[PDB]
Amino acid sequence: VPLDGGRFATSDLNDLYRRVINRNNRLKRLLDLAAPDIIVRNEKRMLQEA
Amino acid sequence: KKRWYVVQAFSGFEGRVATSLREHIKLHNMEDLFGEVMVGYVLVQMVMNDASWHLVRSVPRVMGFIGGTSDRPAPISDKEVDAIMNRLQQVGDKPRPKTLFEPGEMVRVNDGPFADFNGVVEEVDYEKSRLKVSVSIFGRATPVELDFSQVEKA
Amino acid sequence: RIRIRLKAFDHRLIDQATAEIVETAKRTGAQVRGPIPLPTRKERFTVLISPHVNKDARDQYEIRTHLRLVDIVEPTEKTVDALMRLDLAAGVDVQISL
Amino acid sequence: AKQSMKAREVKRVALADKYFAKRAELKAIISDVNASDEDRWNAVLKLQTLPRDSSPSRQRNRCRQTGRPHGFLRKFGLSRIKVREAAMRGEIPGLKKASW
DNA sequence: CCCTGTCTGGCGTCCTCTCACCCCATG
DNA sequence: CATGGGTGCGCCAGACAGGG
Repeated sequence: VPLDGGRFATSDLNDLYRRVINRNNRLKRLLDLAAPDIIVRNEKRMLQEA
Repeated sequence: KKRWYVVQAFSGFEGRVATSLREHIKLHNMEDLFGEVMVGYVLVQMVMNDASWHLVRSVPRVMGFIGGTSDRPAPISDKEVDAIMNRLQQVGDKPRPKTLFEPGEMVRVNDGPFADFNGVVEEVDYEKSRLKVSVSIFGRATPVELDFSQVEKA
Repeated sequence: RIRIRLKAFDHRLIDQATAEIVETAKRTGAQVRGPIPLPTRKERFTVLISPHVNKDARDQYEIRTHLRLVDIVEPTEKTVDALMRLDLAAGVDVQISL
Repeated sequence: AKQSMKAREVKRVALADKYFAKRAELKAIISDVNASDEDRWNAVLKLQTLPRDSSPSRQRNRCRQTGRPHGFLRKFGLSRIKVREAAMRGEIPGLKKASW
């Protein structure tokens, strides 16, 4: 829902879900591109922490 | 011999990280310890001394290397690293020019109101460079002429 | 330039069916090269009405298949946008000729 | 007609789409201005290796509603007695009395 | 293995009434 | 325009080492 002004005051769960989906899309694209080992380890580790 | 390494930067300031890295090299004049810098990850041709490691992590807006450990960080691990880089470049340089369709061949439309629609080419005209394909719009087939680039081969 | 060829049976429907695409193209392109007459085929048939002999008694059946042309002149990128998937008159087979 | 007769047609339909119009190059190219020696003898004779009842000339023409042999019409695809009762019932889209 | 020290987690009163302020930053 | 990353609390308690 927005506030008086009009800027949408967004919830925290939307930040969390949007982070997980951004990272998951990045990880699918790197497994498409066949990135090396350390790149996809950091990518999966950032998804795990997300 | 200089081997490759992966550097993590603040994603978005990557060109400025690359420029500041070249400038820190030409400041602390370890010119014989750095080969190139390739572009959120920055590829660095390098050797491993602890002095050069402190140099790259003292470059601003750089988090650190990505490897097995932080004592002795890791070069690279890919069967075809050159082919992976070629695939990344091919993503940006996508040709996508499939349009060749004979009679009875299905095609795809991605231009004009007929975009996002498929159909078959009942007649073809290489001389006029036009394909005769109809689109199933509201059921009835809508025989329309589309260019090879205007439609994609299905 | 962009032709639209109409095909139907009900000639009392096709003049309104072409009018339904006239109004769909008038408010978008504002130049449509008329509802051209386009002569109609008269497929004639004859049938022995009896289930047997007396080949004198027959019945004649025909199907007037009416045609029209709309012929959108200019391909401004909003005319066809109001045409594709936005037509009507179930039973009137439509087709583009371009 | 006969339920025996309508079964023979669909059996001869199955031969006309499996063998013929697909293995029709046996006469299309090889029984022409090509090698007119007795290898062209193998063109005409291997055509006999396929069954006799497989040709599209063999599939006579039969109605689809009742299967009457004679009085067929290609447009409606069914027999002349069946096109009229469906004309008066209002089934063929557009048949009225041709009184020109 | 039997006791001893450390290291992290889990928790701490209820209703109300105003106020002020909510992501830069930038090629 | 849109995305991308301090240093003043105190007790209980059980799990994890650490001797013992």
